[PDB]
Amino acid sequence: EVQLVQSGGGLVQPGGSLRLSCAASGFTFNNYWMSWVRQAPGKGLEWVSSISNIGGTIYYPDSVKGRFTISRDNSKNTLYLQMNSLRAEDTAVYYCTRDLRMSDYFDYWGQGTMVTVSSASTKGPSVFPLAPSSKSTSGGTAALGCLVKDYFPEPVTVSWNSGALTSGVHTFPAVLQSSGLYSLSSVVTVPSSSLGTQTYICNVNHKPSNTKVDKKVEPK
Amino acid sequence: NFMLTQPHSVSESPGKTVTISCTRSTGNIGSNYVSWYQQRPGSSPTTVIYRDDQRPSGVPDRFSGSIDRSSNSASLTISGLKTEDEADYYCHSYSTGMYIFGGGTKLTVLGQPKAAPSVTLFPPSSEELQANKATLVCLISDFYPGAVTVAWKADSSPVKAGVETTTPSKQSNNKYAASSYLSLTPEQWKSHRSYSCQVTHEGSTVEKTVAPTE
Repeated sequence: EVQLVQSGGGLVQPGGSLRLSCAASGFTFNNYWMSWVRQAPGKGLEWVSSISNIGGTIYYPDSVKGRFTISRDNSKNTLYLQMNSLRAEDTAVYYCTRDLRMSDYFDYWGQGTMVTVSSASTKGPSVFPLAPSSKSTSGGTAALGCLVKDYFPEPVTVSWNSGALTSGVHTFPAVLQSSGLYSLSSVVTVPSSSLGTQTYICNVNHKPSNTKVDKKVEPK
Repeated sequence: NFMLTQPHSVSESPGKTVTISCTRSTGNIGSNYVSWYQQRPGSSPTTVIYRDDQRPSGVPDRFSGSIDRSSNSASLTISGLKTEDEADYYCHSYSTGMYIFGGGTKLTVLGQPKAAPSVTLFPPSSEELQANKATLVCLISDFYPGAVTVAWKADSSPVKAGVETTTPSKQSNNKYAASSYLSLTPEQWKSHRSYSCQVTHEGSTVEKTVAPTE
């Protein structure tokens, strides 16, 4: 069967360089155009580069022109992508493809190689209360929570009242911000009649920075 | 240098038929071959249609492709829907040294009742404002299918910077959650009358508002 075996990639800082490789079996290289297509996390497919059977013709989109170089070694049945002057927006899974040029489609896809471009380093979170108020209450149930802002790397764990409060707790998956730092939130729904009688503390643990925060969440 | 536009998401029950459209902005859809790719969650894409309506070997005839020039669109139709068909689908066309993809359509094969999102919007905390920062927090939960889009407004004007939104993620009850954050300065927060987080799910919206004057 056709195989497209990818390697390379990894983590670099902005301005850095990486080389991707795609070794092929099951067809003769010099008979096919080959391409790279990438996909940023949660986003769509984006074509990166294409090269003809022989290397006589190369195409790039403007998004990578002057920074990325596609090449191939037909005697080794191997395709390369040299990525220079990398930036955070280049973070993506990169797929090697075999093309059928005369039919304008990609007929086989590699399993992908992850490339991460980031200057972020270990940083503990800034934890803020999300206080219950009349504006966060619906028909007798109040929502309260805590915001865990601007930490790196994952993960963070959140408990409430040292694990004694579990019913109604919802800790949301983190967002990766364009700053390169993560944020997440944890919310719990409780009876509004409990706001004057119960204490609510969110327990945040960010082991990568050796930080714990116990944040009291007081009603407004 | 055209665009291909697809719906954000579609859904149907097992055994039914669903269609995903792909509309070309400029030029004629029939001028260039359209192909379609299936991408299951956490997986690499595979081809399901090429040359407008041809199936690769190993792709069943439940998948079909068509072209409608009157609407300048291509369509992927999947009959006899099975759970394995749940995936994102992408259309593709080439022209003049450029390879264009549609934005992708999430296909859900319905395995439970649909549910509209619950939306809770929190204003910046006093602590964050006193630290010279401000974040609005829009928490979106309990929706199915797992596809939403999120837009923010400052007073009545769409916000185009400072927004961070997650992909939907499956909850332990098999519905979906997402969150969106709006970054403001404290002066920005205080100088507007209201902010809104607008969540679109299946073509209908749930919008929550918060006000600095509380």
